[PDB]
Amino acid sequence: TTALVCDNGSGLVKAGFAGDDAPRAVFPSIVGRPRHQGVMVGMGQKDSYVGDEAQSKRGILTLKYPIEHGIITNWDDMEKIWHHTFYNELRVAPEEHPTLLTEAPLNPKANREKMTQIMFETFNVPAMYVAIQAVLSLYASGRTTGIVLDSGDGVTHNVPIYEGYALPHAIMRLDLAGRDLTDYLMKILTERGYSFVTTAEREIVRDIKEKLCYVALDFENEMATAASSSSLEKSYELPDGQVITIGNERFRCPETLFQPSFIGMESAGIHETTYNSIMKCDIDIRKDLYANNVMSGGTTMYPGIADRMQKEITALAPSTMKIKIIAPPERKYSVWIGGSILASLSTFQQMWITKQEYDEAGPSIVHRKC
Amino acid sequence: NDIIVLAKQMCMIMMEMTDFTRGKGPLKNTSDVISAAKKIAEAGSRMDKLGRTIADHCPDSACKQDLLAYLQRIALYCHQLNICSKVKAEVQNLGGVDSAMSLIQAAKNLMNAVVQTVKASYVASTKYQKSQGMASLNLPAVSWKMKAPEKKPLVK
Amino acid sequence: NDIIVLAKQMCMIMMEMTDFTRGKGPLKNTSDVISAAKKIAEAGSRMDKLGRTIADHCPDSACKQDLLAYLQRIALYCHQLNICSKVKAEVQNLGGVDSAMSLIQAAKNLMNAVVQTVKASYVASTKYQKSQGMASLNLPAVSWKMKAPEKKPLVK
Ligand SMILES: Nc1ncnc2c1ncn2[C@@H]1O[C@H](COP(=O)(O)OP(=O)(O)O)[C@@H](O)[C@H]1O
Ligand SMILES: [Mg+2]
Repeated sequence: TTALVCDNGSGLVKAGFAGDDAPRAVFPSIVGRPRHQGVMVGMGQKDSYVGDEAQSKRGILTLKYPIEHGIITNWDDMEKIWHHTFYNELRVAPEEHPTLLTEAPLNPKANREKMTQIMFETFNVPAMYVAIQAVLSLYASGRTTGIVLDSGDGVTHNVPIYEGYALPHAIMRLDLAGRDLTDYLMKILTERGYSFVTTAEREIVRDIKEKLCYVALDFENEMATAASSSSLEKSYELPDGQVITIGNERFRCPETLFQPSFIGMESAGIHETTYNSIMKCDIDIRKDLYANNVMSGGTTMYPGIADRMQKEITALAPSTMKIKIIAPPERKYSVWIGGSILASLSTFQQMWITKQEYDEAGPSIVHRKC
Repeated sequence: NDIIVLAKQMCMIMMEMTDFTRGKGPLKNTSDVISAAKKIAEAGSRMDKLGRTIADHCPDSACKQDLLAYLQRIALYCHQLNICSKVKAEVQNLGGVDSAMSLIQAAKNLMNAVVQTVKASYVASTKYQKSQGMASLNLPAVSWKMKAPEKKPLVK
Repeated sequence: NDIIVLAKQMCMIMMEMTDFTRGKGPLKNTSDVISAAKKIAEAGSRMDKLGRTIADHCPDSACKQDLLAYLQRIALYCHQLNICSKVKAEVQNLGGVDSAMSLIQAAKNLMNAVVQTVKASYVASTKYQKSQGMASLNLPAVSWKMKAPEKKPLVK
């Protein structure tokens, strides 16, 4: 009788029960398969590991992400991820709880349709729903007006909402997020002689990026400071005890969000994308969109990203405007918190896609109910 | 009038929230704001039943449509405040005026929806007084403390 | 639940083994550790039949694959402990915390495999309860003492 809320990100699964204030399962959205020779009898029967199971044993596994850029690419590994989520992590029976799922905007329709079908036919959920992650972030922030900049492992998206009305023509999606920054950091770590190639070493580099990287308020003076001194250099100890030092890779990696040309993309930075999304909205709502810049997702968790974000948008916007960037401390789970707010809402209970409706109208019911 | 006194005591709470926003009021920091959000949401749910009853005693194609619209807004806002206050409580317990801003914005939204619901309820009760059911509510356009609207300035 | 009580009493044994590792527990030296290894291996074989039955009452392309994986791990760990305990009994009889380390490591491995087998068995029984055969086992997801998972910390 209590709904489930599974936030399937590209990087992490955030799962829990509607009504709660925090997910109960947060594990990597990876499936690992052994890549070496099993030489002991019975030690190689398990052919696949999911979640923290795979990060624990990643030294003998090949780690694969079922989701790239917010689109599910492996539907047998994602199916394993969902089975893990329901049975090993949450330990529920899916056919008694309605499940709320999340999806990025401007995403293929087959993604949503196959999620609907997998739920209703492999997990027999009584009902389900697919919600847009930026609307859920705005739910969690306690607002009904504001432009949400949500950055995850796979996608960065801007959804402007005013008085509960979205402006879908001003939604901007950008396939540049945490995994692209991890790849860029692996690339520019080679300048110091550090070679991380394996998927496990990619997880190591993701850890380095989360612990050491930050966003420079002014990039050029930070490059000058790093060149002049060694005050910005920090060390990091690898899983086998080697120590690496990185000086300007710390703020060069997150700068790819504001200069996507670092990784060869032609698009505009997240500040320019946010401004361009605000200026596709009606002139009468732009003032309230400027003052409510909700940032959610884990790629917005760099130290200094809100200050740089506000500085850049202030440069772009008129000088009489009211630029505020809203970055809650818990914004790494804003999508899940908003999903649990919505799934527990009393007025939402007629908005589930029941299995009767699915049986009438096939998986295509999800484009018209959601 | 139950509706008026409930909305107006919630207005007292929402005043104390703005006074914390100005930095000088009866609330010291975020914890008092979380508690105030919880009680304003509870009083909003009470307001929700009051609106439900006034709507249920009203004809279909009447002012009940606007009233139900505002009641659904009230439901969304009260629920958001309770989860957001619980989230802020957990965040404080683990680790913030910026944090208080989300709760205060939700409270402003709720109070605006409650004012809209109050006037909608008054119109519904006055317009359909001696329709049956409304008499049992006993809301005779006088229990509502409606001032006369003040005149416009002829020259601006 | 037979599975839960068997695994948890083995956990009591494995706690006593770690307590000897810390140097302060109910075991004086290697001989007590050898005896404890023998009984934990015996209880592991009992656990092995319990897993065998739960697997045999399960559909093929189901959670029985993981369960059989963990059961094969259990069988190797129990076998290693029984031969290794016999080896070190002979070594002591002929001639050692360092010696205790191999048995304690095998016991840690066995206990980890048993925890994995416990959760796999629970998933297999819950997921396929009113499939025939599982009802005869009478393991209705309540005999399993599964706590609700605790919430994550929002801020770290
Ligand atoms: N403290 C941090 N600093 C910078 N990046 C982070 C931090 N924590 C997580 N990330 C990045 O955020 C991504 C996960 O964020 P999340 O919002 O969970 O993504 P998704 O919605 O795709 O699951 C990961 O790629 C990780 O690299
Ligand atoms: Mg996300």
